[PDB]
Amino acid sequence: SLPATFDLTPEDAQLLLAANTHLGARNVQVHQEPYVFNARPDGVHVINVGKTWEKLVLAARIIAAIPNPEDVVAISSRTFGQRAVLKFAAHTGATPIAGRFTPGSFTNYITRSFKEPRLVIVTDPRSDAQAIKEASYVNIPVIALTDLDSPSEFVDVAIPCNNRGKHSIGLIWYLLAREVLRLRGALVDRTQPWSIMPDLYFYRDPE
Amino acid sequence: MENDKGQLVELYVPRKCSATNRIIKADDHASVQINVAKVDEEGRAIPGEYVTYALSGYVRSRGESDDSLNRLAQNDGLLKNVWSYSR
Amino acid sequence: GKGKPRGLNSARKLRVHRRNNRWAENNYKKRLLGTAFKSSPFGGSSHAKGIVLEKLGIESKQPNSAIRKCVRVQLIKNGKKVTAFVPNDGCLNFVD
Amino acid sequence: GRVRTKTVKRASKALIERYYPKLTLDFQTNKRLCDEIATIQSKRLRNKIAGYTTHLMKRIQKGPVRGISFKLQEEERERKDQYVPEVSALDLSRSNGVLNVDNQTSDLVKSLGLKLPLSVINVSA
Amino acid sequence: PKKRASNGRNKKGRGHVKPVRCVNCSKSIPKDKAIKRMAIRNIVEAAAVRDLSEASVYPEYALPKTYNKLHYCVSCAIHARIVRVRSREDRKNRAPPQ
Amino acid sequence: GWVPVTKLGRLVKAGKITTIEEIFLHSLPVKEFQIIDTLLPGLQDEVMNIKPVQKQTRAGQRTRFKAVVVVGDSNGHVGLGIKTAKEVAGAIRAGIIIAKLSVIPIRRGYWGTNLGQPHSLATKTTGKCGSVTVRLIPAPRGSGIVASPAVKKLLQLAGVEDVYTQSNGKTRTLENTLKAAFVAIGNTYGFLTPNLWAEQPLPVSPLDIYSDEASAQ
Amino acid sequence: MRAKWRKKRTRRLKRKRRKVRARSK
Amino acid sequence: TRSSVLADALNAINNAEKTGKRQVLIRPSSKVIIKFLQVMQKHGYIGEFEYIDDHRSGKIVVQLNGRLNKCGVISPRFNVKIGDIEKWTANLLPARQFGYVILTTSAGIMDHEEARRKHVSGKILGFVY
RNA sequence: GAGGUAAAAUUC
RNA sequence: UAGGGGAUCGAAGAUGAUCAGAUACCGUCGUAGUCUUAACCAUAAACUAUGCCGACUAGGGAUCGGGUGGUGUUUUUUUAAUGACCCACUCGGCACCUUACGAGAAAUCAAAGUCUUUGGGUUCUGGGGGGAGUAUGGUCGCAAGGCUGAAACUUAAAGGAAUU
Ligand SMILES: [Mg+2]
Ligand SMILES: [Mg+2]
Ligand SMILES: [Mg+2]
Ligand SMILES: [Mg+2]
Ligand SMILES: [Mg+2]
Ligand SMILES: [Mg+2]
Ligand SMILES: [Mg+2]
Ligand SMILES: [Mg+2]
Ligand SMILES: [Mg+2]
Ligand SMILES: [Mg+2]
Ligand SMILES: [Mg+2]
Ligand SMILES: [Mg+2]
Ligand SMILES: [Mg+2]
Ligand SMILES: [Mg+2]
Ligand SMILES: [Mg+2]
Ligand SMILES: [Mg+2]
Ligand SMILES: [Mg+2]
Ligand SMILES: [Mg+2]
Ligand SMILES: [Mg+2]
Ligand SMILES: [Mg+2]
Ligand SMILES: [Mg+2]
Ligand SMILES: [Mg+2]
Ligand SMILES: [Mg+2]
Ligand SMILES: [Mg+2]
Ligand SMILES: [Mg+2]
Ligand SMILES: [Mg+2]
Ligand SMILES: [Mg+2]
Ligand SMILES: [Mg+2]
Ligand SMILES: [Mg+2]
Ligand SMILES: [Mg+2]
Ligand SMILES: [Mg+2]
Ligand SMILES: [Mg+2]
Ligand SMILES: [Zn+2]
Repeated sequence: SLPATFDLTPEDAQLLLAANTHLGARNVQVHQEPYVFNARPDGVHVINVGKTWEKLVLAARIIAAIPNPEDVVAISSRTFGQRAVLKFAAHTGATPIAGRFTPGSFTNYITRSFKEPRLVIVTDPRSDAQAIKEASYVNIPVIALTDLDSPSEFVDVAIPCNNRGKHSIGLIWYLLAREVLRLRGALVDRTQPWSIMPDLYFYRDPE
Repeated sequence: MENDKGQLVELYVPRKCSATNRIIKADDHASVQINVAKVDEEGRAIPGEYVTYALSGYVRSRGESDDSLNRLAQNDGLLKNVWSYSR
Repeated sequence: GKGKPRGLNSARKLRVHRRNNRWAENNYKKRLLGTAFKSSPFGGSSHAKGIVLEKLGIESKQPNSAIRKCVRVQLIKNGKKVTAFVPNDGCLNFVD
Repeated sequence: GRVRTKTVKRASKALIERYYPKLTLDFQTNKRLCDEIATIQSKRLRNKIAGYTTHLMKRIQKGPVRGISFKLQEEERERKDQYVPEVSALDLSRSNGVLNVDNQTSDLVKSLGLKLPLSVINVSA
Repeated sequence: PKKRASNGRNKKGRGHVKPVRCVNCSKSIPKDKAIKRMAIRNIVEAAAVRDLSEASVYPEYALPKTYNKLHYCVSCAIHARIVRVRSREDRKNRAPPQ
Repeated sequence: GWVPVTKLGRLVKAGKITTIEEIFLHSLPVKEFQIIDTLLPGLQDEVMNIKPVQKQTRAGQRTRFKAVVVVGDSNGHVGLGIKTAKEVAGAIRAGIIIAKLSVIPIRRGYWGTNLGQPHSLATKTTGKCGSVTVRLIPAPRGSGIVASPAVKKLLQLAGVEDVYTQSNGKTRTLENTLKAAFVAIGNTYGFLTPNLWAEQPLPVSPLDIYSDEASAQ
Repeated sequence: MRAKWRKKRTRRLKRKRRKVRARSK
Repeated sequence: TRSSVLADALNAINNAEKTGKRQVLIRPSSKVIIKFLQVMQKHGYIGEFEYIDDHRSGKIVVQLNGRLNKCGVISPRFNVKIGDIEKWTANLLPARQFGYVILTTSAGIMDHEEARRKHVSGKILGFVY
């Protein structure tokens, strides 16, 4: 149902190949993900760029057409993705939970950090395993940036990414935040690129 | 479930899972319903015209909600050869 | 097949291995060998008749401490000496 | 020998997070100011609060204090967090403009049909 | 009840392998049941290496090491502080403590 | 009077959700007991067993009281709540509360004729909590609830007129026996029955079209 | 008591009993 | 070794209904199962199935619609009287208005609701509901 | 990557 | 049981201490035995306390044995061929790790799963705890013993898992 526009542009394919997003996982490999295609030697695999972009526009399509814009809570306990979820609230409503998940947030309506979202976006299913577990009690769809070795239980439509390098996670958040601004039209044009630089969505060392 | 004349008795026909064709019951708290927007050219997502995909709690506990959504969304017409029927 | 045979021509094994397992009950054991007939001095009866030999002062078992005022009864049809109880509040004076 | 209780650390957290002006790292200006701006019942617990705020004001100018935001790291870190570095972006190729594309990655480019600059470097086993 | 998996040793489908004798109390025990400690040591102590370098007539000399493999039974590896009783969830940790 | 904090709880006071069976469609969790009180005041409380539970301590012997409360009117609505507390009267106050959050619908049908007024269950269901297995078997008209007197009152408060039951295991306890029949009545909807093979096109949740009032404000 | 030394108690009970039985035949 | 092929071919189907597999692969399926799979295909419990043909036994891939609770087997093949079908349709069928205890008559593998109309009986194989 | 260690102590 | 061996260890036993007593633990000495040939006996916590055959259900990393593919590595005399090793895959193994859709009273279990929505083929054993693995009878053995195996009577608890 997407006629001609929403395909992979060559101006965005240089961003994915240079940020090492196409690098897969180690010798460990989950059978549930049919994303292995022309595995490079020394044990690694190659994530399909043409499949990553198309599984990313369905993730931004669920974020759209929601009446409250603030019920999309991004979860991040990984140190490489703490900066890319606070600026996810600067453009959508999208209240984040960074650092500690403080469990008892989806249930336990007594506490002061009780959030009742509609769509939970997860950086990594291993470290944010409490967000996936508590979402199975209160009926929340879960989107996760699953690696090829990440567990894929209790998660919906996922974007195959790498989480081993500094630049592989943050550019995916740049693509998710851009497509939820092209939808719900603030920038009416899709041919011209988005206004500001993609270096803003990358974690900075304290040194 | 009806009777001799009129009277559609015993209401609440429950929801069925779109993947495994199983009944999603009341206390199944792992059930997930997906709302997918109908978009067109030049923005305009038009909130209100949804594509409702309902998934049960068994598919998520098995760990196949990522793969069952690939079958149920490509046959509607909004994907391409990413998901292969041959395996 | 849960241990038991399920053959269509195997009703003989299912009727012998029951008879090899009926000897584990109590009710099936007391009926065939005549335990009510040989031992347990009532010969398959409900009541009987006897002669008092002497009176007993049988002390009750723990934790209770009482004397149950029993008697010794010798039967007529067998001749066995069987202890007996008086289920009232002082009918031992009513018997001799 | 002596460890402060929680109620000393509770009130000292309430003082630093909102009274970072009008207070310095000197004890004598931290002691006589709590007589009016706070309602402390006794002198002994009052000096223990001001004795612990003075201990924490010493370690603010030395380094960042974790878990305490005193209405000035809310402003100075947000103007720092938008770093926006210049055209040396490490994604947009300006130094060695052709992309370092391996052999199996080069087959992925021709599979999707787009035309990109590719520099083939064979990796060893 | 069955608190373990192999329940005494490292025998997986053999029945019987080899009996060995303990070094502390001369107890007969199977070889995979007795725990092992490759107690490698220097032949001299850390305090006797200073006086041996002054008494040596050699310019350079490689220090020998006394290697020995000695086994323990279960009863004389707990009285001696070698192994300790652990919690129920930490029994499964088979990594050597560093 | 009462201030809701759950997103579903603000659609209850406003009146956008009218029937409980609209909440049962989308498997919506119920975390506050005022939700199904303003939509169905016809529930009736009933206590089943109050037994003392004890914990051995250093100085003396600590004891509490467990209360088993089964609520629910007719027309296929029950609720089972088991709560322990330090008193007898305090345990039955919070035993009603858990039973209000655990409301599950019961599908009843016919024995062998679609004549009218459904009285018995549709299919044979069996729940298992602990060792107790309760096999609910559909009965003809006027047959009565053939069950234990603790299981009978849970089925008299269920809208089921006639049912046949079979048990197995240590059914002398009432902790695992009443919970085994509570799984069994919930398994009536979890069974693929024919003449339900038609596909309804998955209607929109009430949290999507009534999200203007169902917010923080 | 221990089920082995009750077994050997009945074991020497057998040898003592059948010896008295064998000298009366 | 193998004793009942029809019993070993339904266990692959029932495990597929529980795990959610939309297809099975059974072997060494005979034509008794072929006349049995057409009973469920007529009533709608399974979709289409394709008997592949090697020379040995053949394999079947049953595309299932997910509308099947359990299709079982009754071993061995008991003899069934007309006055004894009420005993089998009450023990192992959940309700009276549906459920199909199939039983092999001289006309073929056939459910009990058609055996009442044809007034024949025979040996039992299993049950479909 | 090595770093200490065995007296006797029965019953209500 | 009958020969050969009989270095150590060492049921019996003798002594030295400990101890109220110590026929023990500990110390020392030392037969039978441990070894072997030719026969017997044939029980073990002979335990994975889990019959065997067949099918299906779930992911992951190792390893053994065989085999097939490498733009492979190394040994090299002139390139080889093997062998070793690496990568990928597949059978037959001993297993293990994470999980629970399932099972169980629970501990736990890829099997103890596919079991009240209780039928794949098939063999053996058990029916409250004692008295009894006893009595008697039969049979086997040189003997010690093995196998088969009750009753009278007595009791209402015995027992399993887990929590404090
Ligand atoms: Mg016996
Ligand atoms: Mg009995
Ligand atoms: Mg007589
Ligand atoms: Mg007479
Ligand atoms: Mg007498
Ligand atoms: Mg123990
Ligand atoms: Mg052995
Ligand atoms: Mg009691
Ligand atoms: Mg007590
Ligand atoms: Mg009762
Ligand atoms: Mg005794
Ligand atoms: Mg004589
Ligand atoms: Mg000797
Ligand atoms: Mg001695
Ligand atoms: Mg002495
Ligand atoms: Mg002696
Ligand atoms: Mg001695
Ligand atoms: Mg034996
Ligand atoms: Mg063992
Ligand atoms: Mg045994
Ligand atoms: Mg496996
Ligand atoms: Mg399972
Ligand atoms: Mg369970
Ligand atoms: Mg008995
Ligand atoms: Mg025996
Ligand atoms: Mg005998
Ligand atoms: Mg004899
Ligand atoms: Mg002899
Ligand atoms: Mg004998
Ligand atoms: Mg008895
Ligand atoms: Mg008593
Ligand atoms: Mg304890
Ligand atoms: Zn030892």
